[PDB]
Amino acid sequence: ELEPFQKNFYIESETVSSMSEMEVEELRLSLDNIKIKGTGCPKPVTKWSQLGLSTDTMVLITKLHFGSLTPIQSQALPAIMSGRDVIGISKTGSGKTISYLLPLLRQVKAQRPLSKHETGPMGLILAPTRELALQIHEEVTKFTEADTSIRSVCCTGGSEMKKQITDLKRGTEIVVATPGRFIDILTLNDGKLLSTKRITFVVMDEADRLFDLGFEPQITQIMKTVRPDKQCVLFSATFPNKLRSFAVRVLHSPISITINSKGMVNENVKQKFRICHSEDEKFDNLVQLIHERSEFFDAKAIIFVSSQNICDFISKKLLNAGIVTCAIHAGKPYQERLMNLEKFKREKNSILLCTEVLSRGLNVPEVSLVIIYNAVKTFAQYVHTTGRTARGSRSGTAITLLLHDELSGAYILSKAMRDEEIKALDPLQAKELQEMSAKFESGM
Amino acid sequence: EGAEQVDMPYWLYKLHGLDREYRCE
Amino acid sequence: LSKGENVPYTFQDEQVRSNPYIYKNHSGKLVCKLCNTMHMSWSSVERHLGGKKHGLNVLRRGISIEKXXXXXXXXXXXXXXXXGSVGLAIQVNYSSEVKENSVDSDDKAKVPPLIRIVSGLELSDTKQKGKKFLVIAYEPFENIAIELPPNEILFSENNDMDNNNDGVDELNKKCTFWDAISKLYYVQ
RNA sequence: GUGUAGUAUCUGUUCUUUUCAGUGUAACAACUGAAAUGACCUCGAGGCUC
RNA sequence: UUACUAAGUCUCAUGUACUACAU
Repeated sequence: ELEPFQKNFYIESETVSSMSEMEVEELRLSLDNIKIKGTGCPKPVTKWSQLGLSTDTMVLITKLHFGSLTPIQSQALPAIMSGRDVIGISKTGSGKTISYLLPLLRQVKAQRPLSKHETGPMGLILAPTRELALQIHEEVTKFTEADTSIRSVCCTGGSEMKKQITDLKRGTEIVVATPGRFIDILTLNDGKLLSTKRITFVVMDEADRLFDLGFEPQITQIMKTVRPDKQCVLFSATFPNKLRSFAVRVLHSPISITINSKGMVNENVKQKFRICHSEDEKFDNLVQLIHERSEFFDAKAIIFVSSQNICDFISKKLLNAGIVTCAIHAGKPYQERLMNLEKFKREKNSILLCTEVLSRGLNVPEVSLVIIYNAVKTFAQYVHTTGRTARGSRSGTAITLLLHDELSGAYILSKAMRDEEIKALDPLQAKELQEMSAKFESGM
Repeated sequence: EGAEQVDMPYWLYKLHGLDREYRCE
Repeated sequence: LSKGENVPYTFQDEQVRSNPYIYKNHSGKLVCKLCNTMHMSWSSVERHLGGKKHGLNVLRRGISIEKXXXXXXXXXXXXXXXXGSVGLAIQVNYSSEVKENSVDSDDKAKVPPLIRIVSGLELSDTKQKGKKFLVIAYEPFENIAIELPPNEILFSENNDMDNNNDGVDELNKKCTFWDAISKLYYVQ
């Protein structure tokens, strides 16, 4: 008859809870393309203060972690603090450790102390190597140092067992261990020196490595002696089939968090840009682009603009210059939208001229060329506009006509383009891009 | 005040017979 | 796995080797001359090299590779008393710029007189003994002594607050004063 | 030039509950049982310590 | 001038032989 306990310690800050869904999508794209799976994921935070940690802890952390929250921290901290099981896929050095330590500290702190007959622990962190266990435990101590109500003992192989037994004699709220040693300690002396009965929180870090180094049997047996309503988080740089299979076995309604696994834009889309200095030059490029394309002759294009007034203007402009377009926007009667869409889907080598906001929902097949005439200002809009050309192997090209003053636009391009896409273009255009993006970035 | 800065044979040693400290009188 | 290196046989009478250790004996097997261990494949050889065994033999092989004018001044003894017991105080006077005018070459000139407690167990004559002397010495002038029958007088207990400039000893810093401007040495 | 079951032998790797008592052993090893918690002193060692 | 002795157990891999059994 299990003892009930609290796992959700998260109070969403007002500023975060005010965020809309579109805002949250955008924040995830900007944070190195965070991808989530699972139901009910809390919104990412962007500041240590949105987590409701005491001043002590705040001072301590800062001290402990210098600079901005990492993408993994932004998303994993509120999900774990909320008591959810979590799969966190991110590289070593992404700061993942505090992502689980803070919530673990909080959870263990809240539980009643160990009785005079209870060994502990309440929290268990498993690592595949002695070197990682020691590193994790060093972190832990930087927190248990201030607070004498909480101990951690590090239990690994390649190290005296008797030494660690002397520790565990005194009871311990937290254990950091390699799987073999832990199992060895559990079974030792009728399992009377270490109990699993009070473990409510298990973390497995570098989880892919645990299978690599043959620990499936040990970690599987450990999870079998742990209450199944425990909170469990699995952190790993990769997600091999073995881990995927293990998570299904040990987790409930997990939230998976993957940082920039793949590109925000399909890698088969060829992203390009041209930096211009007047609307006129932008228009000169747009025309050169439309003619040039013909020498490579389905093959259709879509010019995206930012407003209905711009769409009308550019439509007339392009007309006066011998180029006929199928123009579309929400200020036009639906009947003529349909006429233009059908004309576009009908006529060979047609050109659609469309507002960026209608891009996600356009009912047309993928195209060979997207010309973004007004650099978009969000990551979400960039994905929807460029995605109009995405088509696995048959993906075409998306090109942005950017103006010298469009700093945020350059920030988006610098974050969504592949490095090798920026290399193949003129090194001065490239250099301006990076300068534009840096200026925007320090602008905040 | 005034602290200014500037600018392995594990089973082998048991087997050897050191499970029980021996003594020469 | 051999990386294209040629390991000559042991009997070929030794081109520099990467490791001048792993050889091939008269037979085809590979051996470590130091370790005297046979290895079937080059992979086993690399396990041997990456193993602690070979390393220990390497360290063992490295260990194998390494293998006075004498002028009596004037003292002024006087029975003192403070609180809570009785102590002695001596006032020794020195020359009045009479002879020290010929020697001023900063040769220990900055060194003040020094006192030490000597047991009479050792004397130039060695006749009688059994008491202590509070000897006081200065470079040019002659040594001076004062008999101390009482086993202990004025032997205080942490007078100052433990500051560590030993000078010569606890005795000198603890209870001596050297008026160098007037040339008067006080001791108590 | 194959497959089923199974065996032996290298080498790599590593040191399993600090102690006590019994079995066991040539002595080990190994096996069998239990378990301190707290305080202090000098340079892991030490206590007619409580 | 260095007065002559080291591997063992476990674990998880590699090296190499082998024994019944079937095409």
